[PDB]
Amino acid sequence: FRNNYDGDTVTFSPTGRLFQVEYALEAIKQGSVTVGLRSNTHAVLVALKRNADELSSYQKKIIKCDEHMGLSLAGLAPDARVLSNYLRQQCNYSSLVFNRKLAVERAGHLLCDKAQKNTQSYGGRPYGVGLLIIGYDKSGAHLLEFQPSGNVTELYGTAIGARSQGAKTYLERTLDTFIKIDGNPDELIKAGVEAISQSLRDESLTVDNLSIAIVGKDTPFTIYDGEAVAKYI
Amino acid sequence: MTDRYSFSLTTFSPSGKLGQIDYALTAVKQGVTSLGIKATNGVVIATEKKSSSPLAMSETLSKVSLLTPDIGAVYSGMGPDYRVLVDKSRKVAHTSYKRIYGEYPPTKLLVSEVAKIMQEATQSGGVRPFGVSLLIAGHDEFNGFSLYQVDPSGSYFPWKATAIGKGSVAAKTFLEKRWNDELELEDAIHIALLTLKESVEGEFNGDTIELAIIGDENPDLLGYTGIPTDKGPRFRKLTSQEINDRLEAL
Amino acid sequence: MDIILGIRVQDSVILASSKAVTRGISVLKDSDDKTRQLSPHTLMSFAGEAGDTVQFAEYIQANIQLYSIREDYELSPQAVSSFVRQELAKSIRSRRPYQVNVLIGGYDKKKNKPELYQIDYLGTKVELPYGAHGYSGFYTFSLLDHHYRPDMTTEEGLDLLKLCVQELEKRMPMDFKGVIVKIVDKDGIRQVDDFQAQ
Amino acid sequence: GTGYDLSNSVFSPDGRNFQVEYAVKAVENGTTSIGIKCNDGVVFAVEKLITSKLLVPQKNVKIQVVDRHIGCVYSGLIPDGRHLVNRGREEAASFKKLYKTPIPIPAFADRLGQYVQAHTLYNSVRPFGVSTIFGGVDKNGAHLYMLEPSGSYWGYKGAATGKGRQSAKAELEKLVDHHPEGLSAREAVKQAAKIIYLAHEDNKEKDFELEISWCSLSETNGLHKFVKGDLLQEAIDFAQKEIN
Amino acid sequence: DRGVSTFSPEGRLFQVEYSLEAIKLGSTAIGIATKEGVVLGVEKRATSPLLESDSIEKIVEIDRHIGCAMSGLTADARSMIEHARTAAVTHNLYYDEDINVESLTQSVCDLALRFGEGASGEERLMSRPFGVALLIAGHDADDGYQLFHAEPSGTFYRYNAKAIGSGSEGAQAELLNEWHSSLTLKEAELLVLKILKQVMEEKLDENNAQLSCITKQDGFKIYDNEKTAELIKELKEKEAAE
Amino acid sequence: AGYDRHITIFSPEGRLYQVEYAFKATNQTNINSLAVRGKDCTVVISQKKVPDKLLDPTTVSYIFCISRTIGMVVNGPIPDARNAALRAKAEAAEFRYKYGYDMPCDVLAKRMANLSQIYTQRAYMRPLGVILTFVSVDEELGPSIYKTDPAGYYVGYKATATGPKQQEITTNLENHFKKSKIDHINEESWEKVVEFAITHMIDALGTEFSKNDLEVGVATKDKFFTLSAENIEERLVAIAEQD
Amino acid sequence: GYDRALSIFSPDGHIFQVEYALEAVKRGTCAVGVKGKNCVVLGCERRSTLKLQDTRITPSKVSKIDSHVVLSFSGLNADSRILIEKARVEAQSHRLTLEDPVTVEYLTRYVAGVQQRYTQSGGVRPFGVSTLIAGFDPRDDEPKLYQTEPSGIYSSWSAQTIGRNSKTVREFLEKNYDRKEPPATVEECVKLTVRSLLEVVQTGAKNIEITVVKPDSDIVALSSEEINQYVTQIEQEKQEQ
Amino acid sequence: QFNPYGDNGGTILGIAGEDFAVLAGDTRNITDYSINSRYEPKVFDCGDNIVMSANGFAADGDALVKRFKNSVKWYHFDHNDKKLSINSAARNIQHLLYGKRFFPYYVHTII
Amino acid sequence: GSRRYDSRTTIFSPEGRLYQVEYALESISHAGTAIGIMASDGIVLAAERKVTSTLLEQDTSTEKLYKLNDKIAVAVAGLTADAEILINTARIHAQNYLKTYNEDIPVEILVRRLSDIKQGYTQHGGLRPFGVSFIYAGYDDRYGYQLYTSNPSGNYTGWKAISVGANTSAAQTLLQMDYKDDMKVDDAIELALKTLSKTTDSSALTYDRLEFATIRKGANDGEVYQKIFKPQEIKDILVKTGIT
Repeated sequence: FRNNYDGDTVTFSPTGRLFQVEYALEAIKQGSVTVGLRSNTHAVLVALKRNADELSSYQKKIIKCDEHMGLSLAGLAPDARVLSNYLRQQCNYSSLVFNRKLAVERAGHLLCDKAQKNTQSYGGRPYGVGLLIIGYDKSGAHLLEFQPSGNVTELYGTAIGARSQGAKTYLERTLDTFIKIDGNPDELIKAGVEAISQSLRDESLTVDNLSIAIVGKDTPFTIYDGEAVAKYI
Repeated sequence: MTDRYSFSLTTFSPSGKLGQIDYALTAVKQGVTSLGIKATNGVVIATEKKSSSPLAMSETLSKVSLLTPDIGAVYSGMGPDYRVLVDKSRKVAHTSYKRIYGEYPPTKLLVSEVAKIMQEATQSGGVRPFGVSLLIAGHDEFNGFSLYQVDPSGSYFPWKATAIGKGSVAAKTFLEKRWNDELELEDAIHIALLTLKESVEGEFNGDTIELAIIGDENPDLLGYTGIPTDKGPRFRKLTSQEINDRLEAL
Repeated sequence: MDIILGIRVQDSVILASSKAVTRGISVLKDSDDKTRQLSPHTLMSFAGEAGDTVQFAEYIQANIQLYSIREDYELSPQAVSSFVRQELAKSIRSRRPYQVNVLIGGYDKKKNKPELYQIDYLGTKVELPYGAHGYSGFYTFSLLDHHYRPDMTTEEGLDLLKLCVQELEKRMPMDFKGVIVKIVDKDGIRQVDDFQAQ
Repeated sequence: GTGYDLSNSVFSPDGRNFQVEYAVKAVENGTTSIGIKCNDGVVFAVEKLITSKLLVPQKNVKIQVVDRHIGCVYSGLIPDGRHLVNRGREEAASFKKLYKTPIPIPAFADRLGQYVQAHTLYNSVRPFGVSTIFGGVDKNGAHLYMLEPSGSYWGYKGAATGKGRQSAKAELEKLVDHHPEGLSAREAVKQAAKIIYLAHEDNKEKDFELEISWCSLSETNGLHKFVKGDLLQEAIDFAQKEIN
Repeated sequence: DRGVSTFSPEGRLFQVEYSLEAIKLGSTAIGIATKEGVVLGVEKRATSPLLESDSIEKIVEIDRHIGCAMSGLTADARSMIEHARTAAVTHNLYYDEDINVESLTQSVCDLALRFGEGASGEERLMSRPFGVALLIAGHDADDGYQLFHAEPSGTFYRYNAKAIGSGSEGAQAELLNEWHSSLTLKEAELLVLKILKQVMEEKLDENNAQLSCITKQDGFKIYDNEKTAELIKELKEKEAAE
Repeated sequence: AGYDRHITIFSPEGRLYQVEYAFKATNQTNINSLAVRGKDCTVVISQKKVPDKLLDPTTVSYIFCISRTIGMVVNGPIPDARNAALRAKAEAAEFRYKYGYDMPCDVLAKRMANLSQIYTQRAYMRPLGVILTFVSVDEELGPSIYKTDPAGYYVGYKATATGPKQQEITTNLENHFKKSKIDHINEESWEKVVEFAITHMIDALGTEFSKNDLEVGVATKDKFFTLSAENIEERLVAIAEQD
Repeated sequence: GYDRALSIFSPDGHIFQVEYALEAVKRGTCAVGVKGKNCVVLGCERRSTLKLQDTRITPSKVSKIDSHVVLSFSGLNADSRILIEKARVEAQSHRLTLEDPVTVEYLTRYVAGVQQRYTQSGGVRPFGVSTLIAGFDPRDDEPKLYQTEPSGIYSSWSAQTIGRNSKTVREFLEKNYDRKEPPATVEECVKLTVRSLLEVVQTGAKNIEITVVKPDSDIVALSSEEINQYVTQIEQEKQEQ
Repeated sequence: QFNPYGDNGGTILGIAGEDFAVLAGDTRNITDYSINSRYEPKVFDCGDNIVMSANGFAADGDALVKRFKNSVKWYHFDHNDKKLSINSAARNIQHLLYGKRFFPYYVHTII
Repeated sequence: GSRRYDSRTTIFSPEGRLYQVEYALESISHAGTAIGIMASDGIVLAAERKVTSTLLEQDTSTEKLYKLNDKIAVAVAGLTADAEILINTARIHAQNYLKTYNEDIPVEILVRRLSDIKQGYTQHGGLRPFGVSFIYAGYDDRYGYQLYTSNPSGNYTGWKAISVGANTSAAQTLLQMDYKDDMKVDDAIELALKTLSKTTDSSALTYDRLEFATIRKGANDGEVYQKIFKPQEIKDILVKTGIT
């Protein structure tokens, strides 16, 4: 079975599956956990940075695409670079040509369409990275979840990566609570860090190990790492 | 999309054989028999019109084609491959020759051209060799009359007389007996008709047989007058009636 | 234009080329060698458009050298001049043609005879006992037509040139700062470092 | 022998194209969606599975519009659906640019048809993992269509695809019989909400979200519009009521 | 066969993983970053005594403030170095300044995944991944001394110390214990020279090993044999001293 | 080796399996059709089967209007048939533009045949699983029938049939002509030729037809058109009053 | 349009096509080069699978890239021609733009690059060739000797050999070549060369050719006799014991 | 025939103090003898404490300033939010201008 | 994808050999034998026509001896059609050289060029090699009479006498046995006929099965002349040399 139908994305299995894509999704789960949640005034990204050795750095998992949009990655870093760069351009085109900030919902459609082209053609490979995009546009705060299959979904909160299911349950529970943490960012960030620790096990989030990003009403997408996140550990 | 087949589909096997060309030759073997006979003053090429249904109109399908007014072709093997080869052959006669020297190419050169087209389908990327063998007959001022055979490999050779297809072996043998270097065109047509009879199972008449010649010039077939050096084509297809008249004297 | 002269005597070819390089109002250099050695027995002098002149010569040189190494052989002067003519004939119908005129002097080791070739930027080639480019011919051809002899010695030739160069220094409006002379014979190419007062 | 099912454009000994058939599986494995042609328009509806409470309700829209008068909904691999709509949009823009008039539904259907059929001609591409229901109003009437991964399509009185296509197809056949004079824009909307609710049984395990859109010469002016607010809720109830 | 950009059932790229295997077979290379500079050392590993050991170049200069060490199929690193030098020079031409060490690394890693037989994303013409890893080290005003590990995957990590090549797992373990935030350049040098000696098959001397460093003051420099020989001796002594 | 069955390369017997299997596909629709030539018209009948009740009967057809004068009926899957139709239409339009006169039926057939011959030789192109029957009243040749297949073959016919029960239809027609000794239905009106057509369709298939079981196309001087359910019913009624 | 990845990685981290390229080199006739104190010498053995040739024309093993640099190789002949042409062209280009002939290291790095490239480019197989490049940098007297292989890797040697039985002759050289005292003479250097070759040539007067390269484009190839004389004196050194 | 250039007048001035710098420009925009606007800003804050003005043909001036601003944005994206030093910005502007060496931005720019 | 059907005509065997080149050679070995013998005053080219018939027109035939130039000529062993492709490009290179330098192309330069072409089909392109081996017989004013040979791999070498095609081993031995440096064209002609005569797989060695050519420098002239023997000419010389 499978072995005869997982040689490349241009092949359907007898049951209608695309293994190469499923295998790509697997690289995500193997990636360090990252979380995303939003009230009505802000959207937050809390990502657990992973380190190779104890002599190594904790690889950056958050990329800024514009002044009102950014994302967290889980999986192949190179692919996140490619996709976030594609997003940076689309956000840029919208501003230059139409003097308009690109809608988060729209950025999602673009990523989905870019991902799909790499699942129907021979020679290409699907992207092996998952992304969580937060942003504040003309319709408020937004959080999107992007899957290499090309599926993008808007949520109030979520998590992807290893053990992500921990935080995802926490959020699905804390929902009615954080959804109302309007006007107070520090509270939303704390709820974000609480959710992310629900997927811990190995260690405990440290100063050079934690990474947080925020965007909202009167807050341009900004990245906080190290000392700047100490007051949350 | 985009032909991603840029590699040869015909390669060498450990024994040194080129499979696809061999197989193409096999396809030729199953083809209806066709033959050619060179006389002192002409050439005749003939074949059987194997109607694939009585509802079909055997005339709407010529197996014998004019390539230039002094050159004709016939084949054995895959008809559709032959048809596109004929289109290309007629065109190459113009683009690579008539548009350059203002005259039609001599038989050998045109044959040389066709052979090249076939040779390429033996080495180019993403294709299979042509599944046919052609017998090309013609005449040209400096070479007189000639007859050639062209194979799927792209090889070609001059013949006094020969046959390709189904009963080629038997036909070639019968031809070796009746052929001599003093034959007149009518003699060859007659021998051609005799030879073809052994290869035809069913009806044998001017409607189940296709036969053409390369002989004298046919001013009556030119379509105009006033240019002394233009005396008409040497290529002439025989009519059902002309065939039958000779089948009687068979 | 610059002076480009060539004389083919009994056993060698002599090439004389002006040393001045003028740019507008000033004479930037007075010691310019408007020549390149294509092979041990073939020399080429050139004149014409500012940058194309050297660019073309060095381009031709590189090609002949590459041929020499690939074949471990030296092309005949006739072969070398045909190659150069073809290059110019291509150039003439290209986007921006090389505006360069050349004299190719070489000693054919196989025929054991010197040869002089004149080729203009249009790719016009001809073989001559002596030739020039530009206005030079206008002043010197009547002298050469007179005193030239097929059996002249390299010494007689150098004297005939001196005569030519003097007529040029007398009647030509421009100061070309003298000429650099070179000889091509069975032994190669050498430069007459004493023509400033021969 | 075998292996006839490993390359997209290969004919099996029985004249089939297995990769196209495998694609169909992906379509059947998807959400159910439908199309109801009414007396002067068409209605589109689809099931949206609520994976979790975390999904913002009403946000992840699935029905897409082409030009200003065509609606498209599909089941199967979603991204493949968007890809096909993007093509349809270019296809439409191109037609209008040269001919001025917005593209006729039949012409549009063939555009999508030829394109999808194209992806079954080479082994360098994969067939589409979706079946699309689409249509709208034009110079002469409303038209409803369904396109399969083989590039095959036909005009329909009603159409369904996905998980609960049998339920839907059944309910649709009933309406066809019990209304030889033609349903109405208003009616088809509620009717459509019902068929979706019913066909949801083949997936009764997960909670869902209904989505409807329509294009009626009298209700929308021949322009494709989404059913929102009151009219939507009214149809939700009509279905919730008859689901018991 | 199977595409050169196929995913394994575990979600890994075959060609990239097999690439990492070839790198394990390469000569060891070690980098140590301190607040006084970054040290880079490599195992020459000649294959015959007739080979002139100094014609072995496994530590190259990217720019005056960046240098790097390679391990694996070293011939594959030539074009990477070329790209790196061009990137640094180009950046300077455009901005009249030094390229940040991280930026330079990111640029190199951008070539990494540009392989395949027709990957739908641009024009990645390169039949296979690079079979060599790189330790990129340098200094810049914003983040001071930095050490980076660039792999054929396209990802790159920053380390305080790192070892790549045949004896990397053992050598990394060593670095784990030996490294601390207040190491001095002198210490680091001795320390690199020491670990090289433990993993190297041969007996480390100034002809089969090479050191280099980069300091804000003098930039990237490769220690000539004489200078290294002394550091060797100084090491042998401090070791025999307990 | 065993791939000489996946792409169009020769098999050791000099065969092209993919072309053979493409022929297999031409019967996937289980539809039969036939064409006959009148004294000055050409008719083509084809079974029309609409299984689903949810289908819109008016949009289920296998007959196409290629040009003002050329009609084409297809035996095979609808997607491949539509592909062949779009192409033939474009080819017919272009021909008129370049040469100044309408593309003759036999020529368009040859052209389409050649295109098919190519999928037979180039590995990346699959053959189309269809058989095309072209009809018209050519201005030089008169009533014409030309049919092409996945092998790139094509020829003209006095009358022809295509589909699962092709053989029965054929022998039936063969018999009729052996009898009449002429190569056409000696009728001045196309309606009677259409009736002859449907009659023999019934004899050979041993089936009765309603008005929605058929599909009819007619070609005459300067025009090819397809009948409606009612034009057919009127035809069915006439054949009724004779049996 | 053919761009198949022929040179790729295998599970163990190997690139078989490059590895097999080497196997073709091992099959090539032996080649060796030793650098003296003021010269470099190249020796090549001559096969004898068929002997009735025309030595005048038949392509010789040592090729001049420029007037001061030569190249010999082991492996596929046809392949070596491609590399040699590209090198000769790059030599002229370098003179034309830098206004100075190439150093031996530069020319080596060039050929090596061309080889490396054919190891990771679609549609092409690696070169089944390994080379020895030697000469003197312009206006320099210090001898240079380098080696390149299918993988694209290169480096300099005091003495080196490639091809069949190169394993053997390398051993000879490793215990017969003193870096302390490199063959201080063109003669004692040419002898050390012939000696290493006799270890494998098995009496090959016509099966051993040697080219001597000295500073300033001074390159010359010995004749049968000149070489044959070296062998004779060598066979005596043995017998005289 | 079509002329791609125009002249919108205007005058700008830049003075560097010891620990400050100023860049001033009038706010009038013209075409021939007509006034297009009495207040159309011509000096812009481009971020990273850099002010710029491209005076001359307004369309080219706008394209340049817009291109440079975007250049600053990507500088941050590509170099870890590093601040663009004014000397670096200047070298950048040079490449922007010389990029159109054979169809120049008809403006005299100051930062 | 396509990768599936790619034979990969340009790869190395574990032993470091080129499969296709070896197999092409295997093909060549079944081809009519061709002999090339170089004398002091000329060169002789002889070849055995493979397969013939009573009807094969011989006067109009040419399958093994082709004129490339007025001074270069080749004898073919292998696929005729492939050979013609190469021959034509050969004839063009010759003329380009003549146009560029106004001198006939030196024999080796033309041979190295054709070989480089062949070598190409060996390293890139994914195409099968040419199944051809050539024996070049030419004359130029730098090396006088020359004799070369090139095969599918693209390697070429010079010879005094050499053979290609079937039974090369047998033929090479026979030549290596009776060849002498001081030979003369007439001696060479006879040696060639004897060799073929003893290596033929056919009954006897009749003229209708041979092709003969000689490049001599007719003493009464001072120039080089190629002569491709006519049927009768071969028949005659066959009698004199005592093969009758």
